[PDB]
Amino acid sequence: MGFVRQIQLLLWKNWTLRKRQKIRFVVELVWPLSLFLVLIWLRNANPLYSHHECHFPNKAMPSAGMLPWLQGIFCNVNNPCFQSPTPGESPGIVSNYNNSILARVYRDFQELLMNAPESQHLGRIWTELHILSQFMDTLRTHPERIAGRGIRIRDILKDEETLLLERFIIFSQRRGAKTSLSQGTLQWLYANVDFFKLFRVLPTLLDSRSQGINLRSWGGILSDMSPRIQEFIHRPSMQDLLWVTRPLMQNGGPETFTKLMGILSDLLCGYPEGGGSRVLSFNWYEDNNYKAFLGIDSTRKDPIYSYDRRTTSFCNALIQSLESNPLTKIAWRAAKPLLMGKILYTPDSPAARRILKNANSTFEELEHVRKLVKAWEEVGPQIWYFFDNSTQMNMIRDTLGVKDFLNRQLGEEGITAEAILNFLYKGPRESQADNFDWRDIFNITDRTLRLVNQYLECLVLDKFESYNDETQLTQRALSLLEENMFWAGVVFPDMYPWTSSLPPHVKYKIRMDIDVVEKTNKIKDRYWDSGPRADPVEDFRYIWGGFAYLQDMVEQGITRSQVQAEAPVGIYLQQMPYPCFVDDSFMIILNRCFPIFMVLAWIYSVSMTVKSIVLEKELRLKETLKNQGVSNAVIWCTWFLDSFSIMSMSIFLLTIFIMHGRILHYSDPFILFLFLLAFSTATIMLCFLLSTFFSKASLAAACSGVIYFTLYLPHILCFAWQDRMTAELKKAVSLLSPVAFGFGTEYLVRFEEQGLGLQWSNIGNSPTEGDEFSFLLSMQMMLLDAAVYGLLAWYLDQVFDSFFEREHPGWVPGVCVKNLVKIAVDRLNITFYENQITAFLGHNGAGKTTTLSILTGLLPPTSGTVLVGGRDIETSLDAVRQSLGMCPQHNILFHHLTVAEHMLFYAQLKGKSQEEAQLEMEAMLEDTGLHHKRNEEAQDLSGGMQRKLSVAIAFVGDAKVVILDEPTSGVDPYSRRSIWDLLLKYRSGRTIIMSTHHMDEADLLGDRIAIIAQGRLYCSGTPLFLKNCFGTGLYLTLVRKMKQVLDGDVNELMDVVLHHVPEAKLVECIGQELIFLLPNKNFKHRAYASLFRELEETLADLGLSSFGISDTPLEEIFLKVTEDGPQLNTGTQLVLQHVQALLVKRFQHTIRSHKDFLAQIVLPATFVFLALMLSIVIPPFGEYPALTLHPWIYGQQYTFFSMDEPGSEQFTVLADVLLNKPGFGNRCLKEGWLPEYPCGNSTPWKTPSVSPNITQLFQKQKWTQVNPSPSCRCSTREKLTMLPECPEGAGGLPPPQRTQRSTEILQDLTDRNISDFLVKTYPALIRSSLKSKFWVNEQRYGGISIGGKLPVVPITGEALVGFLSDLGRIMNVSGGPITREASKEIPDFLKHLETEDNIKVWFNNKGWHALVSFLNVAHNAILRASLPKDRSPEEYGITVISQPLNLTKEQLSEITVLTTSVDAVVAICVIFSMSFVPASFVLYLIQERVNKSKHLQFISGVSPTTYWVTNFLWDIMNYSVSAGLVVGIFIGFQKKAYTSPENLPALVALLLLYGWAVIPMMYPASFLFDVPSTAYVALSCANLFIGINSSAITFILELFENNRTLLRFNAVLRKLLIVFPHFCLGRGLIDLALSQAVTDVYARFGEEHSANPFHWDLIGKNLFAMVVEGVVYFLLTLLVQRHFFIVDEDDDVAEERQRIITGGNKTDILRLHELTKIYPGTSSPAVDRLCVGVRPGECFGLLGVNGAGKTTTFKMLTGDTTVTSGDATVAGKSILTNISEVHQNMGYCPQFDAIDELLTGREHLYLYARLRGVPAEEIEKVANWSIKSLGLTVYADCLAGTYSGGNKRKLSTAIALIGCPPLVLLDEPTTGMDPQARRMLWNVIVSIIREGRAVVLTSHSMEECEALCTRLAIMVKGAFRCMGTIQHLKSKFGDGYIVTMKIKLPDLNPVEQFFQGNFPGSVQRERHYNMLQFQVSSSSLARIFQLLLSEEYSVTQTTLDQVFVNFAKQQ
Ligand SMILES: *[C@@H]1O[C@H](CO)[C@@H](O)[C@H](O)[C@H]1NC(C)=O
Ligand SMILES: *[C@@H]1O[C@H](CO)[C@@H](O)[C@H](O)[C@H]1NC(C)=O
Repeated sequence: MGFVRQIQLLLWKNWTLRKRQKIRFVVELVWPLSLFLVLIWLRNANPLYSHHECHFPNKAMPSAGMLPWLQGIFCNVNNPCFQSPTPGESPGIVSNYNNSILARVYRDFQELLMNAPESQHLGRIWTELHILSQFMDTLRTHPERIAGRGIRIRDILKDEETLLLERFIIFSQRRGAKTSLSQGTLQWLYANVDFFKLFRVLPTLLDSRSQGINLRSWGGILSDMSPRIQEFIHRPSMQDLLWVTRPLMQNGGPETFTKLMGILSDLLCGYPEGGGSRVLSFNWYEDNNYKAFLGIDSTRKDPIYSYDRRTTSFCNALIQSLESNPLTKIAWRAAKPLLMGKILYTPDSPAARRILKNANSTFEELEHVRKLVKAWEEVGPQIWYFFDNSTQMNMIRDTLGVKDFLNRQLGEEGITAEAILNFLYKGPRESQADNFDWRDIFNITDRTLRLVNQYLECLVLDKFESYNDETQLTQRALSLLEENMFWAGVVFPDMYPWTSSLPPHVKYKIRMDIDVVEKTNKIKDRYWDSGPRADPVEDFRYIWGGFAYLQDMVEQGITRSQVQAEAPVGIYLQQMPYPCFVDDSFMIILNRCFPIFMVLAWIYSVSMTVKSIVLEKELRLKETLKNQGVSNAVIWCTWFLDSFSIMSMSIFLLTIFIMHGRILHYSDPFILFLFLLAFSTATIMLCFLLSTFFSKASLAAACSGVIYFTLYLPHILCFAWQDRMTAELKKAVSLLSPVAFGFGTEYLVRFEEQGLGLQWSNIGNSPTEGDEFSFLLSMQMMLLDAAVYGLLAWYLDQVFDSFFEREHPGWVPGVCVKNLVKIAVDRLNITFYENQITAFLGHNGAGKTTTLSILTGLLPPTSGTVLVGGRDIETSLDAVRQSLGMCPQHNILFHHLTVAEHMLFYAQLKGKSQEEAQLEMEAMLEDTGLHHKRNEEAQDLSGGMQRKLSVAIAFVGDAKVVILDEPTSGVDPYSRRSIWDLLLKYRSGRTIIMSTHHMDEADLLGDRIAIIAQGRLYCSGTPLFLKNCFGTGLYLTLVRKMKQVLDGDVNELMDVVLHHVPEAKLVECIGQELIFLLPNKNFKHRAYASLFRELEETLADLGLSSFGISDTPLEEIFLKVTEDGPQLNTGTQLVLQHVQALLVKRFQHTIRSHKDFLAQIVLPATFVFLALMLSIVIPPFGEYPALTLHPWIYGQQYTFFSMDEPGSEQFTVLADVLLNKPGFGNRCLKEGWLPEYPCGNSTPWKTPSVSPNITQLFQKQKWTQVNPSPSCRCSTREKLTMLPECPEGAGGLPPPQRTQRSTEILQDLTDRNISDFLVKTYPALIRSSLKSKFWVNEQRYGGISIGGKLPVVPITGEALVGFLSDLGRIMNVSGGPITREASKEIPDFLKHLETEDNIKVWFNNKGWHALVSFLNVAHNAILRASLPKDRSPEEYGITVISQPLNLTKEQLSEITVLTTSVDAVVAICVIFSMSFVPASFVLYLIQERVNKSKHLQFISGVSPTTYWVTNFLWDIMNYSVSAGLVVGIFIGFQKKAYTSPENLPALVALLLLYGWAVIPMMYPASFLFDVPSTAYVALSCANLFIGINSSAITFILELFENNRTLLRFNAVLRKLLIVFPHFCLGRGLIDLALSQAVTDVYARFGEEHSANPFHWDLIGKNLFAMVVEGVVYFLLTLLVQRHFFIVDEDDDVAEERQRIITGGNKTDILRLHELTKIYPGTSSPAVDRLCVGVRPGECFGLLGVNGAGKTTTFKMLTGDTTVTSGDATVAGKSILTNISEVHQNMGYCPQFDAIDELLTGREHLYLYARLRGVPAEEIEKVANWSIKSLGLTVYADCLAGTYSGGNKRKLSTAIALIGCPPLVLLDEPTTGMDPQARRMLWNVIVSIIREGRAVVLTSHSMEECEALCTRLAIMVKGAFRCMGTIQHLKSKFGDGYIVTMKIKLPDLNPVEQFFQGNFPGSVQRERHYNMLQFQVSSSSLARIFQLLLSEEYSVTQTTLDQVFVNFAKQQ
């Protein structure tokens, strides 16, 4: 035998079959690639974002002064990222602003001019210049000497002597004023007293009032200070200042608002490397925008514009020109509520007033500036006056500057001084001379300072308004907020309007709207992003929204109201640094789309494999191969390798595209191949399992892809609960292989993120930190699911005188049976011989099927043995199957396999090599007469030659024994002979056994016969022996002609046979016939011989046409051995009878069917229920929670601290109330604070332990201060990692730790670099905190750093007004009323600009509320660090709450969109669920359109209108029940908008009209589908493609308020899609929810809205469109159905001329003139002209040559198809105009069975009785009679459809015979009836004809058509070739008189010679041993010339089927 040869063979056939398909083959290799191209377009549409490190500057809170606060607002607007650590994140520094040119200028100034060891002596000059021009230069009132007065006084006095003088005066002074040394002394009675003082030209002795003199103590320093000043101007700092300020003054310089900001930035900020980078965000889905990516613009409407009361005419023009200008319009929107907003402080009481008094320092300090600027309006004119008309300016430097000694002093002056210009630019008034450098420096300062003055008064700086309850606050809040003038509103909940003293725990709320606050639902991003979260606009709403500034101000006030410390500390916020990173947005969609695409790419290749496996099992092609000797395992193992080699060829291309398409960049392309392979191997063994469920191929092909897809959906639910999925639930759910695929895909993507592939090294491990489910478990569980599926499918497949005769010794008995019994076969003993055909009879299986089974070898015997060549089968079960051939009743052929391939396959399977197999095939193709069309497909053969091939296969190889049962069943009489030729040819050397039931076939061929009576041989022998063993006489037939009234005179007919009358005579006389019956017995050759002889010449005299003399039928010899006009309803009553017959017909079918009760009821309810249940997992959003802000709302976490600046006081207690008992924050109060977060117990400081490798690394190696512990590898060029690699080189050693009794873990970072420790240990934290990528917590959120100081301004307060007042007094100003108050606050104004001793807090922006949670901790420790030393600071605290401000009807205009978008999906679920019932109603119509049941209804007369009307009527009422169940489920869920006393009518009407309008829509789909399953799965997809893409597009398309073409599309689709009801139901179920939302936001605040449905605005036009299209479609289905609905032979002449020219019907029933049926056109009509006529009492035959075209005659006669101008009439009317009047006078028995397989036998009769007549009380008796006539009473109540094989045919012949029609059409009314059953039908069909009712018959056999027909007509390609009776036609178109005789040691020499009398014939036909067949002539002379023989004899007439072969022979 073989085991590896069968496999080669089966592989060959399967490979050859999977080549003639060529459209499954192409799809199975192209569809996956067309599915993975989109996944490459998505790779290229989602690029990659990387960035370097980020170090961020810090932000000062108001408590850190005002100058740092405002400078930090302006400098850090964009929050820059700096790549290199900022100067403010150092241990002792906080400032962060060197390198501003305005600080370097100051440093240079203070360095070289000030602190001048050289001079430092301008103090002397100032003291002298002030002591003179304050005391002496005035002299206005004080008294003096002779030479003393205010302005001009002389000295001359005290002279008693009377008075060259001009010469003396000129010598005294040289052009000198009152404001020389010796010349007059040597020229000298005047030198006695008149020279009282020698005070000569020496310049310093005049002011000797009290004490003082100094002359050249001015120039010695005035020439000192020059070169240093010049050098200072030559420093680079002043160079840069002057350079930068060159624009910004020249001509429209500041216009670009990037030059201006650039100048200001380089001047005030100092930031390096360009400024910074501005990291971005890219999320939009944590914020629910849905219009950030969609392109819509998202702005609130700009607020109301109203002129205000008491602001200004400038502060109303600006607010408008700056707001309605669509270029700024947004910055202003954000900045306005801060600088003109307003703050509201509900609990108006003394204590809150004190808090808000102390919380007000910032605005006070900020109006101290407006006063100082208003003072210029007063001091301006005074400076003007002093510099224009003064006694000290133009009277000391313009009226002077001596000018002669002054000129001499100027001669030694500097280079560029210009005393002339120093006089022109020092008092020129009435000049208008011009530069001018004098007044263009003063009018400019006015123009630029009064402008600032009139800008600064727009700011509102009094903004605390009180109230008394929260409701009034909220009312004023929305009133202001619609104007854009609202800051927060503060609420002190636990105090009363009479409270006076503060409790030692104060809490408050900040209530702001939601656009400037973080949402209080979420506290994290749901999906982790790998980015710093440092975007200035979306990620910092607690800063530009002003929440943090107000929080700081109020906490400072609360502290200051109960501590009285008078030593402040400010707060700086610092953001923690972040490492390098890459952000890939593909890895989000890869992780979700890879498994979907992979599962969806095999969805077709799975179904087309279950299809093949089940189909070849449905054609019984598997039990054939199992009988032939093939084990089941080989079958499966070949199926596996068939399916495997196409998966394995598509995988090879998937790998290439995935790798080289850059979907995966670096991942070892061999492991991915070997990973997809396991999925394919599990999939195939799933197909093996799925096949063992189904029994019909078409159903499996549809239900299998659906199961494959459904099995994957658990991964959706396992992609949410990633948290509570342990290791075991991964090891257990992963038995479903498609989820084990996704569980490995996630590790694939997680590895690809890290910069690593899989690389054969990490697949066994996991990056998920000890989750013990590696990547290998996925592979190793798919390769286990395969084994489980295979080994479950295998088992589940398994579970499902004498009578015998003398036998010549010259015969070799090949097969011999020796008493085999089984329990059936009682003492059976027969021998089948060598070359001989044996016809093995027996009724059905009483001894035939059982015995043939053993002879074949299937089953063993019970008692006896069998020999095949002398060797029992039970002993040689295998090698005996070498000779046994066999063929079963059905065909054994493979579709798509050519004929020669069949011969080769079945030759080689028996055991042969290709050589001999090919040789034998070539011999067989020549012996079989199929050498032509040898390479044709096994289908598409004629159908008789399919049987010819199926019986030629049983002979293949060397078959010594052939068993074949009914080889010729069901082929036309011309193909039976073609088959018989084969058997008569291969008969030569092998035995053949031939079970059959055709009785003539057992005789025309067959050499022995055996009859199995009741389990035993009851006869045997040759046919002649059997005829003689029973021996009844001859059958003389006599046929009379006509001249109607033909003939019929038995008087002269019986008289002729009365002379030799034997025994029984006339046995029949049917119309124009005269059958007889006579014995043979006692030879009497002369007697008989003389009869025929004499009759021959005396024939034409009597009137007969001819005569025959047949023997005894073989069927009659086997038959006796086995076990032997009511009136009709019509009219409206008839129609009211039809409409009640059909309803009962459908009702009785639905009760008994349960596969209806599924798709009619169960599925709708379950699917809508699931939709609803997954619709309410979302609650009806309230307003917003409170969310007390404290740092434990995050999980376990690490905090830190850092005592910078130690030893100092107030910091060693601030560092202790923060670590020790009171702890961080506020959780541990002695009393309360949220008894949900408990307090525990602390542990001592404990440094962790370190690997020795590290400790060796640090002390041995030499590090630095700028380069501590080693760096981290960043993304290079092709190894882009998500986060850097970071070796065992973190910040350094682990620092001390602890566990605060809060349960946090703080670590002490004192004396260490923090921005090195934090950037390098972050990845090692979030690698252990990742592993899910949802709701990660990061374990580190903040820490404090106590210390930092910025150097404050050095000059004190009063020391500045002391100087300013003196400067004023020296120049006559004296200020006024405003100035004397602007100088009041100047000593307190300078202590509030900076703080000098202040802390900083570090925050991690990846947790949303973590800024204001640690700001509170800081402000909470500052309180406890300063309260008096006997109050136990464990009790004090402050807590902040948030609570946003109620939404405003436009905020909700988007929560509505986000809320109704789930109801827009429940609507699609409802449509998809309800579109199952109408698709179930259509499968029934398809089932009746095929199998011709509908046509059968129509023939009886059901007038298609009433058929369709009754179907629609039943379908509506059947659908109403499911609709009512859906209404019940909505009422149960009690939802609003659908089940409310005004939404029930809308919902119910909307549900009912849907079915009403959609049922008639899908009726036309019943005319173009012929397989129910394909129709179901092609309607369930249209009712989805039209359900989604019509209900959703309008919804999505309404959210575009612009483009003016999107609305153009929307408003016209909403009118163009109203043609079909899926739209009319989607736009109804969505609108009934939108209206509810809109009428439910109103009821939130007062507004009333009571809109109703049924109003044509929402659901009126829908309910109209449904009613109209529920009728137009129905009329369409009433029309799509209305479109559907020479010479001749010498015996055809009589029928030609009977009714054409004579006209002779006058009583006939089927006048049927020349009818012709021409197709559109091929050559000629299939039916040509034909004339026939049927009399009342005879059965027409109408045989017809097969294929020539006969069925078309019945099609025309039954109205099935259309005639081409014929003429056919029935008894009273015609066939062309009154067809409904001729379809009640005829039955019709279809060739194929047309019965509903769910009712029963009896109610088919009930139905068809009702469909025609039979009033109500007679149906009972009519149906009773019909059941017993045909013999059905045993089975008459057992669901036709279980009826075996002939009860169906009996039923069809019963219902065709109901009532009493005068015409009956029978089409092959006996097909699978055993030979006893046929008689019980033929008797009936003769009983009718005896009554005068005609019958037209048709059959493939020539037996029945000979048994009960009275005339025939053979049809050939034309019309006719004969008419007349049987006997009349045998002779007129045949020959015959076969003669047989046994030669009584026999020899056959003398017989041939003695046939000397009979030469014209004698073809001899046979001779085995002594039997002699012969065809003599037809003169019946043999009967007289046989009485001198030489034993037995016989002379029969040729059979009727010999005539048919003769007619069909020529064609
Ligand atoms: C501005 O200053 C100039 C001095 O250059 C003076 O003449 C003039 O009156 C001032 N006012 C105006 C409006 O120019
Ligand atoms: C801290 O409290 C007590 C101290 O008496 C200690 O025994 C206990 O184990 C610690 N933890 C808790 C939760 O009490």
